[PDB]
Amino acid sequence: QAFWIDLFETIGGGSLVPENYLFQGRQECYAFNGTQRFLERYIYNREEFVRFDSDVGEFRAVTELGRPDEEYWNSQKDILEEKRAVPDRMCRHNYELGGPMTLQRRVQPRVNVSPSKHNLLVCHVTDFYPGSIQVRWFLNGQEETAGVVSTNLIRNGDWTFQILVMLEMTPQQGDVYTCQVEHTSLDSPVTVEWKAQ
Amino acid sequence: KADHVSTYAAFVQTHRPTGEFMFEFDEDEMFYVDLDKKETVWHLEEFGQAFSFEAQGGLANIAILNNNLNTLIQRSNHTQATNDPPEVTVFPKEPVELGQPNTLICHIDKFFPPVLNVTWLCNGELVTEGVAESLFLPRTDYSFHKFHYLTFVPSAEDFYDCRVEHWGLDQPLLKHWE
Ligand SMILES: *[C@@H]1O[C@H](CO)[C@@H](O)[C@H](O)[C@H]1NC(C)=O
Ligand SMILES: *[C@@H]1O[C@H](CO)[C@@H](O)[C@H](O)[C@H]1NC(C)=O
Ligand SMILES: *[C@@H]1O[C@H](CO)[C@@H](O)[C@H](O)[C@H]1NC(C)=O
Ligand SMILES: [Ca+2]
Repeated sequence: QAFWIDLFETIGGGSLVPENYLFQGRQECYAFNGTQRFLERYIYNREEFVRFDSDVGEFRAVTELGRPDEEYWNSQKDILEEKRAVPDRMCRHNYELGGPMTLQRRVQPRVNVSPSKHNLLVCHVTDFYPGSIQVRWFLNGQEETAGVVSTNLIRNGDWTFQILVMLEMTPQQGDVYTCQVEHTSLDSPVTVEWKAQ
Repeated sequence: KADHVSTYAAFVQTHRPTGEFMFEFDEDEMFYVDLDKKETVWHLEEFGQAFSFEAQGGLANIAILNNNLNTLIQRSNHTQATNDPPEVTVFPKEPVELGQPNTLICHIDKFFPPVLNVTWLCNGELVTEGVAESLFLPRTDYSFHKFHYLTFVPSAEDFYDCRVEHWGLDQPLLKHWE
């Protein structure tokens, strides 16, 4: 039930003594086929100057600014041993912990079919998770592949996505257009119809 | 190369917000340590009911990062980075239907530093209610992004604008969607 952190390393200033300065730190866990790779990044403003990579097993200077930090931190066998332990310690721990609510998170898409403001038919697929989604257009049961524009996958910033899929249509009376959405949160595909009239 | 990327991202600066400590799963913020109230804030109710994170772990990391900041201000001989202006986009959460509730999303992207002023305007009038915002989300390119939200009821007489002030912008960026 508890997420684990590891403390960032200290760059000592020593003892001797609009305007803006920024420092950014990142602890990145890359999960892949059971494996865990850990990267610890030290950034001054937009400049990553030093980093720990589990595939290297030590700190390496990204720019000349991080040369004192590579030299110093690598001479501390205690720092190296705790960083090397991260993939199996926090990376693996947090990934297993945050499993049912993250990788096993499945939120169903809401589908709306409406003609545009070359007549265009808009399939607005909204509020779903994960991002991977299949949207297919059909006219009287036959799939329409040409004249189809799929927007970029839109991240809402609230743990949901949205996508707009539009088709170039030439509608006759009685024509039935169908937007078919397939997603990991759905047992059977979702189908929304539009009658030309 | 990964199926999933879990990252703790923290920043510390001279201007407001002075610091930020957060955890993201696949570029989405799961939780953050509110530095002012000094407590863990979970993005979704479900994350809080299932998990826990001790606030002291964030606060301690901010302290370490602040020490590293001061050392680098000295080392870099007071190097201030160039102000990188944002790219703004306004889009609704749901397909628009006149009279039916919706959320307008203002997505401010590719900016540095994470210092910004964002206002919602309806017909040239400042809007204070129904407003919400995300944190300064750290991008993999060491730039930032942010989300601003406005809950509204679509009206053909109501014109919404998202105004953003940033040091890299001489004039404020004014973006819209009906
Ligand atoms: C890891 O991935 C490789 C293919 O990239 C696969 O052959 C292997 O079975 C996977 N798991 C293990 C235990 O090596
Ligand atoms: C800071 O200035 C000194 C000269 O006084 C120079 O030797 C040093 O390399 C400078 N460092 C940076 C990062 O500009
Ligand atoms: C934000 O607004 C305040 C006044 O409310 C001002 O001091 C500051 O310079 C503004 N500009 C930016 C880009 O933050
Ligand atoms: Ca340490």
